[PDB]
Amino acid sequence: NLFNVARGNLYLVQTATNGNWSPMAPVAAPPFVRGGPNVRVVGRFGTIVPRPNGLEPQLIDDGNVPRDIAGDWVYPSDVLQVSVAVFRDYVWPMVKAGRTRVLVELGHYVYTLHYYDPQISLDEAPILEEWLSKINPAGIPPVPFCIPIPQVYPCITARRVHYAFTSENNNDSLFSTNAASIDTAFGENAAVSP
Amino acid sequence: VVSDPQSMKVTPIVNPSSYVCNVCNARFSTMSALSEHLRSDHRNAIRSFLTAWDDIRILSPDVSSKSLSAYLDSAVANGPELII
Amino acid sequence: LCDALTLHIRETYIMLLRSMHQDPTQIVQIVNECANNLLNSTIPISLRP
Repeated sequence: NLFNVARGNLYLVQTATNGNWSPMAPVAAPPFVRGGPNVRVVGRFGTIVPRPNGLEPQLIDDGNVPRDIAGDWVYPSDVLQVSVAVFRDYVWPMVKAGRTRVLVELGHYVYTLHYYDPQISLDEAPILEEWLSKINPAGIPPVPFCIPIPQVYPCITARRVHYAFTSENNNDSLFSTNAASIDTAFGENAAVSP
Repeated sequence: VVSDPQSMKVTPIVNPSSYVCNVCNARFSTMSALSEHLRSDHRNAIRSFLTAWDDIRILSPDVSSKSLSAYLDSAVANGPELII
Repeated sequence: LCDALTLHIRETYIMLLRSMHQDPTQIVQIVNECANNLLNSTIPISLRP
């Protein structure tokens, strides 16, 4: 993480935090790991079959069976490169509505961090739709993460619909939270590690 | 409508930037042009495909292949006039 | 009114066309097995009488 490379897999859920958010350091155990309780893995092609007369569109799993979108999905990084616009048109609104939660299994990845003032509200999806439109079959961009700038005073704080966070603790290069200040109030209490 | 910064900003779920087709995925910039494709098409053999990796439309060669050249005493075979 | 000799032909000609009917919902398995599973497609058709 000191070399801007993060380990572990990736998560895209809907999360509207009134308070603190930490994509690099998840506070709880990650949901829906591979092979978990009714967690479904997309096969090689990344293929969606349309269904007639108001039925939900079905997604072909790893076992070549069409499964419904609303649930818990797993994406190999190679599958996401061949199925960009099929991700972005069908299963990504079901992440935005919160009716499904996808995992993006990629081993190690360069990460770019976005920092925002938690006074003004923010929606992570236009920052993260931009990450999706730049995915080629060749390669993927460095993954964006909107991290709230930790404040020194306990302010009223807007909600943010956050989407992207990771599995393993990749907050290994942080080293401070409010250095010149006296005490952090809103954000993480990341003092200098002895 | 009171413009305050502490106000939960939510992006639209479906995309108005890409109104996808109902019976296809022929995208456009305006859904008014999309209402005439379904009025004409979804009501030859292979007219087109749509690729998920490059987002282009790959079309068949034209049925007027007589203008295409024939190489070394071998003619381009076309489909017979079955449906009359 | 129709002469039975032409009606025998135009019915036999349409038995010829229904003999060569390929079920259009099975084109997906044709394209996969002719590609050795290197290129899959999904072709939506409307099943008509």
